Amino acid sequence: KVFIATANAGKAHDADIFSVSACNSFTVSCSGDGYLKVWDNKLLDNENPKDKSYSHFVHKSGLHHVDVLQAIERDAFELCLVATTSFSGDLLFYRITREDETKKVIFEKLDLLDSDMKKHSFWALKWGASNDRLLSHRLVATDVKGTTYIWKFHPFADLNWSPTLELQGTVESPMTPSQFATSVDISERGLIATGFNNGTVQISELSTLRPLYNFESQHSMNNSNSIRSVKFSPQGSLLAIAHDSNSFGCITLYETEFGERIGSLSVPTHSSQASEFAHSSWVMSLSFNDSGETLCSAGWDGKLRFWDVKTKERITTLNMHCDDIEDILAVDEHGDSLAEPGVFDVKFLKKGWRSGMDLNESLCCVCLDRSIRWFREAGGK
Amino acid sequence: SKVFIATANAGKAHDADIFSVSACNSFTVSCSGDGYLKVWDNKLLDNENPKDKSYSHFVHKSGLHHVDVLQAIERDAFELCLVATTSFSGDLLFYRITREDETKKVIFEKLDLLDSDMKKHSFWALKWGASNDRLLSHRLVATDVKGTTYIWKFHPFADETLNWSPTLELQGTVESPMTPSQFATSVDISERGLIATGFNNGTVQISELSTLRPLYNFESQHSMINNSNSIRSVKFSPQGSLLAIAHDSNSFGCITLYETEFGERIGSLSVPTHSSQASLGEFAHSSWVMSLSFNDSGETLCSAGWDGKLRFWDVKTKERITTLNMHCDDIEIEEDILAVDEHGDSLAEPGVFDVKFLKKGWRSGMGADLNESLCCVCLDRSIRWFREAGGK
Amino acid sequence: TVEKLTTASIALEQFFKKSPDSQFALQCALLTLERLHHYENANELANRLIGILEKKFEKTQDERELFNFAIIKGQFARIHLGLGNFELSIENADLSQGIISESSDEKSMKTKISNHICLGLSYFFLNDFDQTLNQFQELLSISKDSKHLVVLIAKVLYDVGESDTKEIALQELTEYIATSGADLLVTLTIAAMSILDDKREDLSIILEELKALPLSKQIIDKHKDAPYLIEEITKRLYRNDTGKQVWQRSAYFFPNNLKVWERLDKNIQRRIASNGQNKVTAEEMSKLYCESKNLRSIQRGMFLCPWNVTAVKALNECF
Repeated sequence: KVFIATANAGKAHDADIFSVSACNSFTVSCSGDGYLKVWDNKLLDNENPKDKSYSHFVHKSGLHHVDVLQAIERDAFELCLVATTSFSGDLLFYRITREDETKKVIFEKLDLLDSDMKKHSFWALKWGASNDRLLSHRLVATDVKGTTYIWKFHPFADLNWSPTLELQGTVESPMTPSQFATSVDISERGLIATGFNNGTVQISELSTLRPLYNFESQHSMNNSNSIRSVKFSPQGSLLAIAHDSNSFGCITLYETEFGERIGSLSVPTHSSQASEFAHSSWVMSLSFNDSGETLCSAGWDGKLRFWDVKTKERITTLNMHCDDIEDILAVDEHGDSLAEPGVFDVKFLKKGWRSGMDLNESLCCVCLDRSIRWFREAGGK
Repeated sequence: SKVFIATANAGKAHDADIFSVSACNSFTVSCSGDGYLKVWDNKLLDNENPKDKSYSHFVHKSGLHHVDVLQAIERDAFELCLVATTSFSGDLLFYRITREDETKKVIFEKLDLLDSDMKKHSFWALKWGASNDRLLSHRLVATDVKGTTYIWKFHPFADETLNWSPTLELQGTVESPMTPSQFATSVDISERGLIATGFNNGTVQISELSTLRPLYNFESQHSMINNSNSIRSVKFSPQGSLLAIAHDSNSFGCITLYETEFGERIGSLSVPTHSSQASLGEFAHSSWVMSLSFNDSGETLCSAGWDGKLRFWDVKTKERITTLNMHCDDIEIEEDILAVDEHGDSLAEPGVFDVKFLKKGWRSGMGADLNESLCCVCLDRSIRWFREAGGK
Repeated sequence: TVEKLTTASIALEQFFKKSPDSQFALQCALLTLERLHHYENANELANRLIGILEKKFEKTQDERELFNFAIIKGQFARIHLGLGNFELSIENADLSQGIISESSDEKSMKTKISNHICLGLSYFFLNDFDQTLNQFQELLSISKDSKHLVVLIAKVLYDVGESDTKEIALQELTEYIATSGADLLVTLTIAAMSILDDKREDLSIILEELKALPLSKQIIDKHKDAPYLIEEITKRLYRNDTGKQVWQRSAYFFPNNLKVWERLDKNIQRRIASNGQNKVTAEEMSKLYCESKNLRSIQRGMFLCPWNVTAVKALNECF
């Protein structure tokens, strides 16, 4: 299973692109210039994604996170909502709908947070698609104080579009004193993972909002061991934690429902020959594919690494400086990862979303140099 | 009897932070940043809201950050009750308190005791010295931002038959030993006639109240970073020659015990606090110690920390007896619970601005063993009262 | 560490009351106090030990005693360097050097280096007798090649200002940065050094170096000096506001570091230091509280620390 580049867009933003997410309709990215940019997925085989890119301003301090929800909930209504947090710590919402006349995207700023709520300083978010869990859509978020927020989103009151956010509840940190909640994730099962800046990760189940159980990383600090990303695999009860070692990025695999650690995703490394890790630099993000058979890690070594879940072995590697196809970790004598760093975030796009030369799953990533790239699995193209 | 149990609450007692609290036989007086002095009746009857028996009175626009009250029975006939306060402006305000003929409501009479030359000073801390045979006349000590301690004698009567006309005679001053002079952050006066003056450089100076003579001065250690250490509160032991000093070691609070005969360090109160993630540190409080108080017996030392914890230590063993965690929702009245502040910050665990021990009998309680009591004011603009579960 | 050293200091302090005049104990007291910057106590104990040593040396005066005394005087010099009275530092240092100079004893060497670091600085501060400071610092350079000492020499020689001296400093710093070449302090001091000289050619290069500081080093930079200099240089050189961007990239990396939210968003900084996520001092806490810019919090701030100008002013100006 190897991946080929389909399209890319150079200098997509005037500042760093921190996060990217996508739905069937389009791939949306956010950045430090405070602009949400939505890029139409269904792109003509020979065309520039920029011509189809629609940009919108949200906040001056810049955005550092985004997740978008798309659902055909009931009747005929195609509901698409982008949610995004800024460096200011405000949580913004934008309904996305294209114009009838020009077919261009229109953003509608939706106010869904009361005064007391909005007064908080949010950091990370994620949507919770409609499923058999409970009927309605779930939104999880974090704040600078380590507290996780769980809302239930209602797009209709009492077919009348009147969106509201019902705060199901909150789940505070395991720690005292609190620590920064860097990452959060919600599973199709109904579990909630919250990862902080010290190595601690707490897993709490949504239906009860109790805290099921939590994991604390052994590496102690002048040596930061921070959680960068947490992700629940859609298949099985698996949980994948991306975290720092000092100057390296590590992926560890735990199992939900028994709380058993199951392993770590490493690749051979030689610098002093002392030696292992997942990337020569930190892992900035993770993302499972639809089948949950392959995990993609976005490393700050300027590389995307695709690992097979069952085998716990690396499937393949992609440079973001090289366009060409043995990825031994290049580590300097001092232990510093020699590699021009590029990557900030990556996402898997389901088969059928980014259409063109449709039978293969697609991929999207955002890097340092303000460039956003798309990729496709090899089914002949 | 070192287990304290809460008795009465008043939430949202003020519109701005309550900095100092004091009390006497008649009442507990609390001042705050809204510049309002608030007299709270100590004598309450079962299940009665303290706010119903609270009397409030304006003082200064800037606000008040220090208050102390003196209640004595001067002549065999006459009762004297006098509140002194310092405002953020630096002004030293005095208020005579008396109660209405039948209504028993509180009445304030602002007394003017200082001369124009004195009023120019920017006072910070103050303490009343009761007539405990130190000399015969009630005294008042105060501190200014320049690092000097002012000592007045308070004569409530005119040349000794008895008519009401108060006068404060300036006995004199005690200048700090250091140069440059440092900010005098707090003060206290002992039963045996000693003044302790605590500066913001970890230095404390012990002087004689009677003779205005400085006896000595000692310093607090770990002076790596200059701006770190400063003294938050100093308090003498009633019983012994002991003196408890509450100072900061940047981001942490420390209580050190000195004995005052020769003025040497005899110990330090600490408990396992938080340092370097998993590691364990030896400080009194994980945050700054804001104020100290000794029980009547002098066996227990209560320390109020910025970590929202009241910790009661045993002075003899120098170990900790017990700890009380303050919460925004301790308050008996729901509508008076202050969960979040103006800026939407959380006050779940509100730091304790101040704490005070109330002598047995001041706080009257129904069907409780007549015993000692406790009072404290906390960052959630809340004032709490506890009683020492014990017997008599 | 500081706490343990403190405890050592108190321990010895109490020990002395029981039996003072124990040379070793006094030496310990000097070392710990020096570590703690408690220089006055060190001065006093140093006087008492110097007396106690001189009295004993007066009788026998075996060379080893003179060596011990030399080391002790060398200590005294550092104490004075701490105190600031550089004249006595010079005197004592020269004396210690006089006794120990040509000794060539394994232990004496450290004490010699010690003397040189005292004299060079002492002169530098003293009368700006830079030629002495130069003839001495240049000597110290030839003595060893260790990072911090190099940074010291570079700092001094550059702070002189003489056209050759600055070149000497920068050259040496660069050569170390070529030797092992990875660490911040060298790069940061070099970046500032280049920063204020305002030489456009060098700035692009050193900024290029700063941007490419490895991830490992960025962690060791708790204070986040690099994103500051990078901003200053970028903003002054490229003449673009984009020089801010870095601070974001930091906040994404170290979302709980105060120094970054200092630049980006004050409320988060204040909120981080609230419940003790980050241990912040009283003054800074006061500053953060006042930075909320409303009465209640300025009162809180001023009360927490009534001896910082900005808070007092902050309270006056709202009336």
